[PDB]
Formats: sequence, structure tokens, C-alpha cells
Amino acid sequence: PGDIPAEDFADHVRKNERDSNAGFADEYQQLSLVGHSQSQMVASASENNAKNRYRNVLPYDWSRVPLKPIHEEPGSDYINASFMPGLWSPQEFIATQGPLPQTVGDFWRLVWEQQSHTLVMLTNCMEAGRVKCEHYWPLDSQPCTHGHLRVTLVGEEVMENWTVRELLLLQVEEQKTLSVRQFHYQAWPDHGVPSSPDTLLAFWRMLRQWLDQTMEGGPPIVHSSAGVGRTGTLIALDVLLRQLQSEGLLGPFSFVRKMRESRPLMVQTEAQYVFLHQCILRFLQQS
Repeated sequence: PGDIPAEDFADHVRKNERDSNAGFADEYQQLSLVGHSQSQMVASASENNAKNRYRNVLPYDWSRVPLKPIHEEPGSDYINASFMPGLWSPQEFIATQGPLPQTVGDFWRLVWEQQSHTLVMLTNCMEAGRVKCEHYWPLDSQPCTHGHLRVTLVGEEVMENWTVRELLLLQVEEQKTLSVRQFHYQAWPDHGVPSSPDTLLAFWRMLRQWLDQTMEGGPPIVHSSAGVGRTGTLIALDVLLRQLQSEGLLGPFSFVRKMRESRPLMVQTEAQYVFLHQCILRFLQQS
């Protein structure tokens, strides 16, 4: 179904790189046509005006992740977040924007209601003086509370290009806790690419090693600033590398197309689309 056999992928990438990525640019032009005739009426509602970081980056109605409604609060079921397809499921991941000050509580409610044990953060809170995402997790000195939830920082290990944080999410009305592990990649510029495929692959190997041991609960929640660009590139990397290993096939164009049906702008620059292919190529060279 358009899938490329593993043995054929290296040649496919080289063909699309010719003439300054002439083949990749045409594939990206075709991908940019996908999914625009779908409604965004919930995200566009006046009640939800202050809940979207970017007016022109909104979830589609059919694939948005609803929150449980709060009695007499219109729009309380809305968060800028979408179910994203994976290897096995159309709900394998959740892509969401970087929380705003006024949606940090909704974000943690999303984590709780989905029972997601894994967060992936691909943005810094501020980049070159420009705000990208709220620092939505607590410091180790004081837990933070939102609605019926208490969030506690339990541990934090800092590496050269990423940080892993261990969090405890307690729903006070239920007396039930959720352990959440946050994988924060700290060297991926907005609308750009990491410095090399090797460092992103190292981050991915760590994340996938964790996920292959943590499959209880809901989908991993992946986010950046808009929740489309760095988010879509990482999700595509993980799905395609697992497709490579579990099926011996790779279908990047097909997967990004499915992603665009669920949420706009996934893999947000042509450079990120090319970078995605160069990472898979490096994973084969490393193999």
C-alpha cells in the first residue's frame, strides 16, 4: 500500500533528496493538501477562545481528545489535543499544544483522565526570549494543585540534551495516584531540526525502551509549543521505526497523511520531513 520494503528505503531517500530535495518537496506539497475540509467547531467556539495558544492551529472535532464535562461550565470538555494514529491504533498517541497558564489545569486533567504514564516534551519553555510553553510541572520543593489534582515532582535526571522527570499525580477525590514519567528533549528549535539524527535517535531509543516496559494506561502524550511540528516528527519517527522492525516495511508518506487527517500541520516544515527520513536512514546505517 505504497509501503517501501526495508531493503529499498535507502534508495528511496536518495531519489527524493536529488535537486535540493525535489522529491521530498513534492511529497510535502501533496501532504499539505490533506484534511482541510474537516470541522474545528469546538476549538473555534467563543467559550474556548483563551484555550488555544495559536489561533490557526486547532484540533479537528472528530479526533480531538474530550475532557469530562464539568457541571455548568460550557467548554469544560475542550483541550487543544488530538488522538494520533500509530502502528496499531488510531489512538496510539495524543498530540497537544504546550499548556498556557490558563490551561495547565486542563492539561493535568487530560493526563489523569487518559491515565497516561508518559509525557514527551519537545520544546523549551522559552526559546531565544520567546515564550513557547508554560512550565506546567512543579518544582521539587512544592507540589502544585489544579482542580482535584495534586502534582508532585519525585525525581529528575539531567543529561546533555534532555531531562527525564518523575512525577506523581494524585486525584484527591478518588484517592488514586498516577506515576508519570516526562521525557523532555531540550535541544530541538521550533520550526527547526535537532543538531544531528544521532542525538534524536539516542533520545528515541531511551523513550522506546521505557514504553516497551510501560504499556499500562492510556496513550503517551506528546507535545511541543503548537503540538504539530516537533510533535509530529517524533511520533512519525517512533511509528516508522517500529513498522520497520515489526513489518520490514516503511510508509512515511502514508503515515504523515494519516496524521494530517487527525490534526493539522503534523511535521510542520519540509526540513522536518526530510530530517525524519535521514533519521530512519541513520538507524539503518547504525544497524
